[PDB]
Amino acid sequence: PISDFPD
Amino acid sequence: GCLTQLYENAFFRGGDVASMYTPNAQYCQMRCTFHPRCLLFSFLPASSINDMEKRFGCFLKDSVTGTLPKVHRTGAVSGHSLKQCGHQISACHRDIYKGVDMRGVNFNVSKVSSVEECQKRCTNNIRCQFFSYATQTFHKAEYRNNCLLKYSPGGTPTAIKVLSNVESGFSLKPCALSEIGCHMNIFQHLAFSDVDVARVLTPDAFVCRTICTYHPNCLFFTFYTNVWKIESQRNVCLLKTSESGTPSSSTPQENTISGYSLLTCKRTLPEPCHSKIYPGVDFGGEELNVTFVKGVNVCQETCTKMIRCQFFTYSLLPEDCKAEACKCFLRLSMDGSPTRIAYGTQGSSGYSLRLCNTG
Ligand SMILES: *[C@H]1O[C@H](CO)[C@@H](O)[C@H](O)[C@H]1NC(C)=O
Repeated sequence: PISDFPD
Repeated sequence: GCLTQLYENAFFRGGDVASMYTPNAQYCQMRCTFHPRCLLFSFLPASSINDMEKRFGCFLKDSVTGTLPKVHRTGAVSGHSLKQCGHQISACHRDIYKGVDMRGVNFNVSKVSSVEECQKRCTNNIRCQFFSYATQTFHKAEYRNNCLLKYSPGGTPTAIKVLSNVESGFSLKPCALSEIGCHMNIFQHLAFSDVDVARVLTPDAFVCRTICTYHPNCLFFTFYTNVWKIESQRNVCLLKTSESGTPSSSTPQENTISGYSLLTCKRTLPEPCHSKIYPGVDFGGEELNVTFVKGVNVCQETCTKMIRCQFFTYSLLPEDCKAEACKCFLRLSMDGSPTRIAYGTQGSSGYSLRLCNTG
């Protein structure tokens, strides 16, 4: 749902 | 007594009771302090170890001897719990950690102007235990200024990643800075439902409330009294939470007592110890030590000095007494609470004051 900050 | 010394380039080995991720060694030490069995901890900063999923590793430990073998490891940090350290015992952790993403269950996203405004949103949301903020410089544009409010099992991050332009921190609720209300209500003959996160035995509801206050997953509780209709459920303290952070129902129920965590409270925060002596009661648990002493108060003093002692029973049974002294049973369990609370006995029970941080 609420995704994490990428990379 | 109080051992604040840290040990550079040291990793304690064995004795493991719990592990988790923490942003630094001071947070790991705090979790050691509040873990009922932790005496020693070892922490691994990102710089200290190659294995990815061991970085930020916080390893809580115990030893019947209060000591453990240790190995040299560059950058690792080891130390003691702050049990028996009085006013140095605190749940408050203010540090913003720059370049770090503390991961958990994301239940809230919004756009905010700064990390301190993200910290404020977390502190004033009852379910938020920690947060992450992506700055205006963050590499992916859609995420810039995102403030994520998070929780997790045990209130520690399920992962911590080194990540440029993300800033993380914990709720300042345990620093008495929340604008969430403090609710002193004790509800007679009233039960909550929702989600049970832990179960312990307590002699009364006030001990149950204090345990809920300092348990990372507990927002409210229901205590089943010693006259509750189902014998095997007597003195059961049910620590609870819900999806919204507020109870979604309530049920009138005889001989049940409910209330809230007091961690939002300022003037009226209970300290993380239970001082009352309970006459006529036995506290079941593992025997740590039996000593002969004159009166329940010295027995409590003896438990408090024996750092691994969690609680005690001072017996007046004739078989447990001799010329001017009776035996003081020093005990401990897995969770810091009695394994059985038995009434109608010739014994007075209480707790260690190792964690009292007032008076
Ligand atoms: C996320 O959802 C809540 C629901 O009340 C909403 O108020 C807000 O946008 C976020 N949480 C906070 C901190 O209020």
